[PDB]
Amino acid sequence: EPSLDNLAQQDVAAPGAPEGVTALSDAQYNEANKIYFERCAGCHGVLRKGATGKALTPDLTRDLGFDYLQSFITYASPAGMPNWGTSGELSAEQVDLMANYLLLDPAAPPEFGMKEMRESWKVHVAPEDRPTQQMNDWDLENLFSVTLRDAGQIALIDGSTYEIKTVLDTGYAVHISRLSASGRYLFVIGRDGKVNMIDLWMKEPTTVAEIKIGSEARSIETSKMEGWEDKYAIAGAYWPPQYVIMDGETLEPKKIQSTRGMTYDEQEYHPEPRVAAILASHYRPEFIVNVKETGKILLVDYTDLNNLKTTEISAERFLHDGGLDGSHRYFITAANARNKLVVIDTKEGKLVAIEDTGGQTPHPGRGANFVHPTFGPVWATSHMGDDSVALIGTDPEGHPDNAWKILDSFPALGGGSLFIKTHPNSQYLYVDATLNPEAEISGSVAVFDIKAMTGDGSDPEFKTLPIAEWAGITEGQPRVVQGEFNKDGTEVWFSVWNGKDQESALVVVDDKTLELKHVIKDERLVTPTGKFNVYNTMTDTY
Amino acid sequence: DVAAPGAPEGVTALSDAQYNEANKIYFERCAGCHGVLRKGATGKALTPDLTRDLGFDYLQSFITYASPAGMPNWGTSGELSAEQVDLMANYLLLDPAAPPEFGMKEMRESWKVHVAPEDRPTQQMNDWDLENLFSVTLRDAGQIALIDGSTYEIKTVLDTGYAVHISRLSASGRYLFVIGRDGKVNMIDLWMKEPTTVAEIKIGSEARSIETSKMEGWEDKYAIAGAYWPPQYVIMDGETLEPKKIQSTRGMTYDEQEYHPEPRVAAILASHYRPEFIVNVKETGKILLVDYTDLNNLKTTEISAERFLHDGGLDGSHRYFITAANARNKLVVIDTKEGKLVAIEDTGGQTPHPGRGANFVHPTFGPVWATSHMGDDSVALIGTDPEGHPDNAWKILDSFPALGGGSLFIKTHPNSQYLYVDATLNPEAEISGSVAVFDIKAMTGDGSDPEFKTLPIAEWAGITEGQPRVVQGEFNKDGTEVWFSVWNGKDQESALVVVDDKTLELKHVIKDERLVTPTGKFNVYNTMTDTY
Ligand code: DHE
Ligand code: DHE
Ligand code: HEM
Ligand code: HEM
Repeated sequence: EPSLDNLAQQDVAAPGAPEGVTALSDAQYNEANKIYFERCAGCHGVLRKGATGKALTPDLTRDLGFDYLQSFITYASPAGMPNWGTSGELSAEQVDLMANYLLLDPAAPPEFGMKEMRESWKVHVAPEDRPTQQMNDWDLENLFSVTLRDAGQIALIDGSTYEIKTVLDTGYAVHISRLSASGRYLFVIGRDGKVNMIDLWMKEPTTVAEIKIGSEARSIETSKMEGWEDKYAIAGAYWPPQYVIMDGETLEPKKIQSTRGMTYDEQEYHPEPRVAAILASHYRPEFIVNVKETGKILLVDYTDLNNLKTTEISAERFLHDGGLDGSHRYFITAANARNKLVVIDTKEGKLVAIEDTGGQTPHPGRGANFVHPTFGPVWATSHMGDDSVALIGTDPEGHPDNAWKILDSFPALGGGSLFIKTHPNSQYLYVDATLNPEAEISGSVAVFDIKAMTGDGSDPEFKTLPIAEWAGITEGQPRVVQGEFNKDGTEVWFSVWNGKDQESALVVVDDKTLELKHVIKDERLVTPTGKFNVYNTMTDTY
Repeated sequence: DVAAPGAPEGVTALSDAQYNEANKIYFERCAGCHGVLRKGATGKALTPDLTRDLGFDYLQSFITYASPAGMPNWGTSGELSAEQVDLMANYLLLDPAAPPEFGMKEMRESWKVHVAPEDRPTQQMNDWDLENLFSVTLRDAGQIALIDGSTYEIKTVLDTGYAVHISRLSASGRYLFVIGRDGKVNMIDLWMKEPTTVAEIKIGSEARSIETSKMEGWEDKYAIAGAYWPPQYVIMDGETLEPKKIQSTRGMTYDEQEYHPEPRVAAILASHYRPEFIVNVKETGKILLVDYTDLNNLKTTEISAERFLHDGGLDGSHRYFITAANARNKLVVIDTKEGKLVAIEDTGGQTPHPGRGANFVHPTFGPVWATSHMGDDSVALIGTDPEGHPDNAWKILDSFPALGGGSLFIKTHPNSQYLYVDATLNPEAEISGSVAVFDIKAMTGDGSDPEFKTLPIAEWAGITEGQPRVVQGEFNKDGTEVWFSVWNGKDQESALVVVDDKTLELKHVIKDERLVTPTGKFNVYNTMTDTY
């Protein structure tokens, strides 16, 4: 569940206390408010309307009373509520503050529309003043854009020499980097809703435009339909619940759409549907937008923004991440809280199937496409809740009997996995275990030989790569996360994510031998997490 | 009951009891003009940031005394006692109460199928001329009267939702749908020996519109209803009224692209070119073309138009939707075949209110669609023929006066040479009780104001008690006779007046003790075919 710390840093005036409630001073309220958005709003919602956790609105809390709230916040619950008090995570004083805060009127966060976006919109280098051709001698397609999380920066690293070409400041922790279809523009989205556009053709690449699109955001994508290269970029926010279509060269906000609506199943109004993953169709000039809480997938046609055509597909609640199959026609996405994979046909714009993975909390990232020796084309995902890896058939025409069925499920290193990865030129399938409590596991990666798979019910064995050990890092609990290949698919990189004041690293593995190749360590390499190779990102190769 | 909000510095707090008391008075009485979220609509915005600056006494006065601009005298009229006034004045200084939602669970609890489809007639069992029947709203009585179009006899009086706003017919002409302003929907089977409500459902708190599927091949398939609150539309099964799909209209205004928490659904029409419903969303200025061929993979086209969309109608060919963005004095034109905005024109008048409008062939201009105005006495014509009259297409070709301001409906029929215009809301009794009639064939469009004949409808009905207001002309199946309602108070005398279209003379006056506050009238044939 998300931490909405940028919303937390918002200062609000303390509301008055109604009948039977004690009032908090502006200082007490604000202290409690920051805690709420940083630690509770992810599960309970910004508006306290509920998401993973129950609703905590005044009408409900005032009936429960101070003592009930105080105890629950203190001791937690087995159902999922954390023991803030007994764990020592929150002081006795803060627990009381939270209990009081919950009895008061919810702080209504501000909206953020066109006026607000335009005020934050800054074009540093006008399109006219930009290069007409690449002015640096870098191999752009083999460049890696790495998130230096806590430092609010990104590093551009050379894919063949491993030289850190440049470290750029964005102002706040970014979540991901995405590339325009031409590979010229790099877009980074900050957790604070800040979008930075970087021109990779300049002698010294730098931000040529920036804009804010909300208070909390995690996703962005570029137009990838042939004929629409560099035309648009779209960003989605957690708060306010909306997505925004922007000009692909200036970041000028063109269209803002609210995601507030009815849940697909119960058809009950939901005031806070967060935008999760956003992908771009290769079959139609459309963006694919996941709306989490309502369980809807939107196919947004960008050929006409005034007479806007959209297809709202009823899927499954708690949609998060996902990716396209090998042919780029089908979108496969995880409804994580419900252990389901939803398959969408982007050519026809319809729901194809919804399958239970048999695992707990699938989290594929964009997933991994490969041709299984016996099953044919499949897409794979690992899970956060357990050690299982599941395969789903993705070839309706060639292997009709295997299409959209979970063909196999087998264990990898352990629970806490976040990313699975492969490349068309590789015969290996890499699976991490980032969130595993055991250091030996979270610092390692499991590797399966695809060519050795038989799908005869037996569990395929895997090799364990001690990534953290190879990096020479033992201080703190380094967590290895996300494999990402170079342009050729001959080398795969992993982040050895350590604390802000600890030593981190990036480990390059030779895909053909599964041996350590190179370790990147540098003082500026603070909390490296997501890494994105320009070529693989712009072409959706995974 | 809602949770009472805390009071800021200077603002007095209200007990949970007090607040809930003031909240109910507001939602029942004031919400309609000021908006359920106090954002304002047909009244000023009463949000905290504005009210607090005004102060207690300022609010307290406006509540008790009122004003000429539209605010009623709640205190002096005795509608609200002294205490209630002070309660409301303080309530307005507090944060707005979150109104109740009404989703699937709520609709299904109100859904009742009285006669299942399999238990209904397989053919017409009564001997009525269904196509010539008129469904008349008996406003304050919460009933509708079904009246014979040729004999003028009340065939039956049915109990429905309170103050039905409109009647709409399924494309086959079999099912009659009515929607009360309370969100209550009644479905009536006209094939039964004695037609009656076969299914009912409630779709919200406040509603005004309903329509049936009219694309060839989709007859009787679906019905759609729109609400003012909550801001949403619902697609229902056309035979059982089962709620199938609910869509919220909350979203960004088309122009400033700011979030609006209360965009009311106004007029809803059905496309004849694609299997879609045409939905006007007032406050955001958007027109939605909702494709009903697949409710799970829902395709919609959201057209940015102009704010304050209200009513409108299709042109003669049924391809173009012309609607009034009333508060901005504009007519928005949509091409339902291509699914896009074609034009936006100012009428030159104040507050266009066409109803579904009037289509006719102007002697010089060719095909046109007309609208009268609530704010002034003008009638404006817009060309509707891009193919045969390209130079006249989507341009206001002429504007001339009728009886006076306060007009609500303009009407004609393909077999008539006359254009009827009412003046329902005119303050002068002589005017509100009459109708202006223009001879289409005598129009030259040379800039001179066409002369009209005045029909003393109320006088013909023999009603002088109260100030009866004549409203909405509606033709019979053949377009040989036109009906008007002589709308008087609930305890006053009302009537329906039938005029012979060819001679412009009184044909018949319908009076009956059961005919209470008659307003909307809808001929079955003309409504199911969109003939206007
Ligand atoms: C919506 C969303 C996407 C899809 C983006 C897209 O389609 O463009 C995404 C992708 C991602 C991807 C994309 C990978 C890819 O290959 O596409 C990465 C690397 C990533 C690293 C992390 N994410 Fe992510 N992430 C969230 C949201 C999301 N993450 C959360 O809400 C969550 C669970 C909690 C939070 O407060 O943000 C969360 C925490 C994390 C981390 O802690 C990670 C491991 C480290 C970090 O930098 O914060 N997220
Ligand atoms: C949204 C809307 C429609 C379009 C329906 C559709 O497309 O299916 C409509 C149509 C209509 C039509 C449709 C006529 C037609 O020929 O299509 C009629 C007769 C009608 C009788 C009235 N309407 Fe109406 N009406 C409103 C709303 C609407 N009216 C209001 O908001 C308003 C201004 C205030 C209110 O309190 O409702 C209002 C007052 C009135 C009246 O006072 C009328 C004259 C009497 C009554 O019965 O309440 N409205
Ligand atoms: C942040 C410090 C935080 C607060 C505050 C909070 C409060 C809270 C209360 C008062 C309850 C009781 C509600 C009821 O009606 O019984 C409750 C319940 C649940 N919570 Fe919570 N909660 C805080 C944080 C979090 C976080 C970070 C999560 C998600 C990982 C979460 C989840 C839940 C869940 C689940 C419940 C449901 C009921 C149960 O039996 O657990 N909360 N929370
Ligand atoms: C419901 C019981 C009710 C209350 C309460 C109320 C209050 C109110 C105030 C305090 C104003 C002043 C606003 C300002 O900014 O100065 C005001 C103004 C208008 N109202 Fe109202 N109002 C209530 C009910 C109604 C109803 C039912 C209507 C619709 C007939 C209505 C309309 C208006 C209008 C119009 C105004 C605008 C200012 C003017 O001079 O009229 N109100 N109201």
